Amino acid sequence: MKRTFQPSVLKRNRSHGFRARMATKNGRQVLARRRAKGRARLTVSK
Amino acid sequence: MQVILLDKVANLGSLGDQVNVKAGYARNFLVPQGKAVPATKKNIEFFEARRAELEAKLAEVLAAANARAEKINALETVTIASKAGDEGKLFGSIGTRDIADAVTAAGVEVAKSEVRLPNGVLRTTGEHEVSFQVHSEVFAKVIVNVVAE
Amino acid sequence: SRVCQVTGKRPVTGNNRSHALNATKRRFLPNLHSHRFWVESEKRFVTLRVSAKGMRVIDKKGIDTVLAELRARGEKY
Amino acid sequence: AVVKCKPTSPGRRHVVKVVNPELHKGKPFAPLLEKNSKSGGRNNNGRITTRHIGGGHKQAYRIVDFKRNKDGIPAVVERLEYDPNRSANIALVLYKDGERRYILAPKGLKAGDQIQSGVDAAIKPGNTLPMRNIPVGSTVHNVEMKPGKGGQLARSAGTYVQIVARDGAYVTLRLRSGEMRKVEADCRATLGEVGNAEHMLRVLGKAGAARWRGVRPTVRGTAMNPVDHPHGGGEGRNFGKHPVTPWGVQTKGKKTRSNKRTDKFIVRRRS
RNA sequence: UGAGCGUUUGAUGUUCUAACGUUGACCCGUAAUCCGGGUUGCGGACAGUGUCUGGUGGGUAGUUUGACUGGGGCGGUCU
RNA sequence: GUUUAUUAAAAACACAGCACUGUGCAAACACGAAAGUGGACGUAUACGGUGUGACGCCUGCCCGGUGCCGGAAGGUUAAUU
RNA sequence: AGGACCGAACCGACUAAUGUUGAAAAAUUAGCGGAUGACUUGUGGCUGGGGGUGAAAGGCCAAUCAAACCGGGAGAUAGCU
Ligand SMILES: [K+]
Ligand SMILES: [K+]
Ligand SMILES: [K+]
Ligand SMILES: [K+]
Ligand SMILES: [K+]
Ligand SMILES: [K+]
Ligand SMILES: [Mg+2]
Ligand SMILES: [Mg+2]
Ligand SMILES: [Mg+2]
Ligand SMILES: [Mg+2]
Ligand SMILES: [Mg+2]
Ligand SMILES: [Mg+2]
Ligand SMILES: [Mg+2]
Ligand SMILES: [Mg+2]
Ligand SMILES: [Mg+2]
Ligand SMILES: [Mg+2]
Ligand SMILES: [Mg+2]
Ligand SMILES: [Mg+2]
Ligand SMILES: [Mg+2]
Ligand SMILES: [Mg+2]
Ligand SMILES: [Mg+2]
Ligand SMILES: [Mg+2]
Ligand SMILES: [Mg+2]
Ligand SMILES: [Mg+2]
Ligand SMILES: [Mg+2]
Ligand SMILES: [Mg+2]
Ligand SMILES: [Mg+2]
Ligand SMILES: [Mg+2]
Ligand SMILES: [Mg+2]
Ligand SMILES: [Mg+2]
Ligand SMILES: [Mg+2]
Ligand SMILES: [Mg+2]
Ligand SMILES: [Mg+2]
Ligand SMILES: [Mg+2]
Repeated sequence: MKRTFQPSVLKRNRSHGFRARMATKNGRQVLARRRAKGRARLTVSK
Repeated sequence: MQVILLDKVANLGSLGDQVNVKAGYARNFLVPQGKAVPATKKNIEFFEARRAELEAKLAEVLAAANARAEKINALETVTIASKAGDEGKLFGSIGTRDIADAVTAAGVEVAKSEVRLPNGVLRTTGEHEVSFQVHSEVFAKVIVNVVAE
Repeated sequence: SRVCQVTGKRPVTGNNRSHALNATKRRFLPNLHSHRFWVESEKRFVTLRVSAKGMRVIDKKGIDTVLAELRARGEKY
Repeated sequence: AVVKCKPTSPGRRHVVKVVNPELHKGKPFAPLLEKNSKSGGRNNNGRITTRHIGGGHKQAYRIVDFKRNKDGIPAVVERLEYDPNRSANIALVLYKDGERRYILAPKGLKAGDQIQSGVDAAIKPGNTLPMRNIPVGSTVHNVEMKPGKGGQLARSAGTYVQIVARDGAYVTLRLRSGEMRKVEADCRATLGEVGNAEHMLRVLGKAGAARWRGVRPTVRGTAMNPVDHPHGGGEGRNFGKHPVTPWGVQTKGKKTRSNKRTDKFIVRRRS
């Protein structure tokens, strides 16, 4: 059947991408937590 | 609160009076016009510095109001035309603006706030009496005729 | 915001205490009103959002000294 | 005009349509048209703030002259037109200087008729005059509430107010609600009653007609659970509560007006 | 129209404008159905808001709703 | 027509129709500390809430209780003083 | 003309059998309902958790819903095992 993950790259970047993270204070804290953890991939952006 | 009257204000006092007044009356009327000053000691001495010559400006303002009132009573008759139908019932009205513009057209200028129309806003044609005041103590009358357009 | 422009009164926080002493969080807001003040010096009306206490100190100190205090604090109007 | 459809299908059995053959079958006047999009009953927070609104046919907005402020210039009614934004029909009129406008169409107005606005226009239907110049007892519509603000009262199809008194600067109006309200005499009104008075007599006939009109279904609160509505719950059909809105205010008689600022203008409330 | 002592404080009812309101009209910033300023009309010390206060208030929240018992409930009992 | 995605599709929900009630427009009402927005660029032949549920014939008696509406002369009654 | 009839695509899911460490964490096969509409579908967008949305089943809200998920208070507390 229709499973839950229906991929669209444009929706992925508009939902979880880098500029969507920088557009808010909470996404900037998300980026700060991932940088402090030392994530090799900060966002879903390629 | 305590204020000093710079002019005769109705039933409060003359030029210079240590008068106790309501705070809204001081804040919204008496101080934003040239009628009263708050009674701090600097303002009391600042008033008392020129209180002897403060009567001269009030006297020349009263004399100018008397001269304007004589002018108005020398004029005594103003004519305005408006669109009226059968009989005299004006379709519109001849109001303050129209009356003030009519006296500026007829003679020397008068302002918008000087007219004291007792009956209404002149909805009917004919002969009407329009009162004028330039000071609180002076009063003048104008015969006003409204005719068809 | 709900800030008096003269005294700087802000909404503060306290407790609504019941008869059984149950405390719930509440705010104490200032008695704020927008008001036009006539300045005799510059022939103008300045609109200030003032508390009633701020209007009392405006009547006590004059509008010029108060406006100088706002200008020193950098408060615009 | 009032036409009962023959029962060739169960959704068509009860349909009562109104037909107006004088309405313009062609396209509306394009310079007076404007896009208006649907809201779904949703505000700028995206929340449903008015239930049972959504879908329906997309509609263009017709800019209707509610002010009627072109004084002293006569207009001839070019055509009568359907307006999907309102229960009334509109009239495309053409003035003498050549500008076209849309007005609300009164009952006694047809194409080729002449209308005028202003303080010196004749007392015939379609003419808009300040209510100082309208005689007392007349039947008017498109009534201004403030002078110059344009028509607010009696704009729905078949509606009218009565100028029942004139005293000083205010006239007294009997509205379609049955209440008497003071409106100042410089306010303008259009003589006659609004047309299309058979609009009440239409029967939609089926659920689909209301869905075309953009009304979503209303669920009774007694059919819900107690978490969704105060009326919810019960094994079988149970009520046992005083009837309320979904937010708990009584909905069977409890008055909700609280204005105090406009209370001086109501001389008598409705009955 | 009441109270002390013409005066001063109220209670009401009108009238006014000057606070305040305007989701009236017009002008300007300005290419702008936001906003602000100005002019003008309407309303007007009312409405509205702050603090205090009486009512209302499962709309919402935190909770309580005993034990014994030839299982529990119901009944009975509790010194 | 709709519904318990994944044990229930129905007599349940909805429905056109009906009735009650609210609402004069800065409407009631709703989201929102607020600004505002939806209602609606609609104006009582309109909009919301409630119940009933095409249509046909109909819908009787009770206002004691609980609610709602109106009255306010008395009794009682808060801050204030 | 029609929320009109029969019937494919398309949408759905009434019955039965199989499958139940499945081919599949809900399907297959044989029949079944709607099939110009209150239809269906693509691509975008909006509504956020005592909140949304709900033709109302406490349905759905990422295989999780009488209060999602993730992190934190946190080694909550546990007269219990
Ligand atoms: K129920
Ligand atoms: K409660
Ligand atoms: K079925
Ligand atoms: K009873
Ligand atoms: K009763
Ligand atoms: K929750
Ligand atoms: Mg509804
Ligand atoms: Mg229509
Ligand atoms: Mg209904
Ligand atoms: Mg229903
Ligand atoms: Mg149920
Ligand atoms: Mg409940
Ligand atoms: Mg039962
Ligand atoms: Mg019972
Ligand atoms: Mg509870
Ligand atoms: Mg606890
Ligand atoms: Mg026990
Ligand atoms: Mg069916
Ligand atoms: Mg199921
Ligand atoms: Mg099933
Ligand atoms: Mg609005
Ligand atoms: Mg039923
Ligand atoms: Mg009965
Ligand atoms: Mg009562
Ligand atoms: Mg069909
Ligand atoms: Mg078929
Ligand atoms: Mg497909
Ligand atoms: Mg099959
Ligand atoms: Mg069939
Ligand atoms: Mg249940
Ligand atoms: Mg799920
Ligand atoms: Mg919980
Ligand atoms: Mg802890
Ligand atoms: Mg533990």
